[PDB]
Amino acid sequence: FDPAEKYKMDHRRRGIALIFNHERFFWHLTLPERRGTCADRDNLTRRFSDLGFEVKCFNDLKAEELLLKIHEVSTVSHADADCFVCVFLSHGEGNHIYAYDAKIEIQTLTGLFKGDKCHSLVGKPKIFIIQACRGNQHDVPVIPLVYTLPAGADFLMCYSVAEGYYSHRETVNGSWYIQDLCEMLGKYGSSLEFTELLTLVNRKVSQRRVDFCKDPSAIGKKQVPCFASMLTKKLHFFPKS
Amino acid sequence: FDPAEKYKMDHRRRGIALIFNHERFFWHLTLPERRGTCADRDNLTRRFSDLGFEVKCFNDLKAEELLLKIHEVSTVSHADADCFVCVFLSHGEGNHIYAYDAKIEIQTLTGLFKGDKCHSLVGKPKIFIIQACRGNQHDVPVIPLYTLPAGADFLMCYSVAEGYYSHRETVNGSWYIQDLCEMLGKYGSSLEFTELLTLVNRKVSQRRVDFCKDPSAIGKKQVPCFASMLTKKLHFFPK
Amino acid sequence: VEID
Amino acid sequence: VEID
Ligand SMILES: [Mg+2]
Repeated sequence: FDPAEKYKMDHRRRGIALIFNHERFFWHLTLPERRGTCADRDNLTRRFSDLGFEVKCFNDLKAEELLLKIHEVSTVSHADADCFVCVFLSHGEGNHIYAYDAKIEIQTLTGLFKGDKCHSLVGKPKIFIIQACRGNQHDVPVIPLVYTLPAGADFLMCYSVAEGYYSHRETVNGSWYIQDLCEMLGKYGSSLEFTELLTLVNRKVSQRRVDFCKDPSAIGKKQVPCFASMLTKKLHFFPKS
Repeated sequence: FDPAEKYKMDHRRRGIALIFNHERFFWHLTLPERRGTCADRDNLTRRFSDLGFEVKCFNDLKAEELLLKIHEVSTVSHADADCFVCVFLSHGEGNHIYAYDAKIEIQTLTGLFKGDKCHSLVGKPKIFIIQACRGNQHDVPVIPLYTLPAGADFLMCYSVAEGYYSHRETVNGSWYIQDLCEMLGKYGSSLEFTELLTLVNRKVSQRRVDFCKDPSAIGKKQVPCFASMLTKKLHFFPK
Repeated sequence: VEID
Repeated sequence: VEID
């Protein structure tokens, strides 16, 4: 048993990174526009491309369209890929995100990549990154003082914020979380173990605060991200040969 | 910005580790006894004691009693502690675990330790470990081809991913606690804690239901899942 | 082996 | 800063 064991990332391709970018919504949902989400989209495209990913992006897909795209990707062979990345940039609440016209439960999307549903990703990291609100709590600032495999294994769920909370987005620079994630990917993405990198992102985002707000009660509010690992090995994105 | 920053673990005390150990349940909940759970309790007690924790166990508490005890602990000062650990060994489903007589939502327990509610743990790891089922799915085997947020610095360590059954051997204890304890014994005092939990993920993922009265359940599986809101590297070097 |  |  080797504590240092890493996923094998020596396939022909790094893999696909999908980005679902949601800026506007069907009017009946009365959801505010997400100005600045395009900065996130571009930032992620740059940083994930630099790590070898084939980045694909889609703007404001309706739920039916999004579900179709996601099904298609879970159906193609990932046999010659190291891993799979899927990013959602949208509104959300509870355990769901919004497509243009309706909410989708996040489990509906991840389920399509479980081992029995997607054989060609078995044993490979399946990474989901979600920038979206997760409820209506606004975090407050405080100060100190050989074997078979489970079909559920090797997922990494990376959320911009802990369960139940608002997540923050700058209208020009993009979201707090995606900015900090991309900064870390840019500097450390090709060397640092990815959960270590996500931990640095937790620290970066935790340092931010709402500096100005039309609602004075929101001034100084906070956000801590949260990632869930079902990974079984160390994960790196060393430059591919 | 230091990419290698570690939590300060040089306080007078490591901290408290609570273990809520549930073997039997009020008859009307129609829950089976959990043989092997006191083995988990003793195993954890040994490993966490070895890492410097002050371990306190409570057995088959009713919900009211459990809530009282957790509130009590969240109220006492942890100023001179490195961190706090809280373990639940029980049945569960959805987002709850069972006390003797009733379910408790996990968020009810963790909320008491958020930064605004427990000032003396602000900036310190708050580690929850939950051995319990989380739904009615039985995983199948496959083969390969600055201020701080009040929500920060939690680490939620689940024996299994969301929605799934978790497994317990009637003599040796649960898969997850056995493997967690084995890894604590070997690596607890040296490796980064999330790195160690990842090893646990691999260990548990290697296990399978080798024998079962229900033939359909033979070979079924389990992957654990940990959620980190940690902001630094976490080590338990000898104090 | 039992189910939790 | 806006809320998501
Ligand atoms: Mg302030």
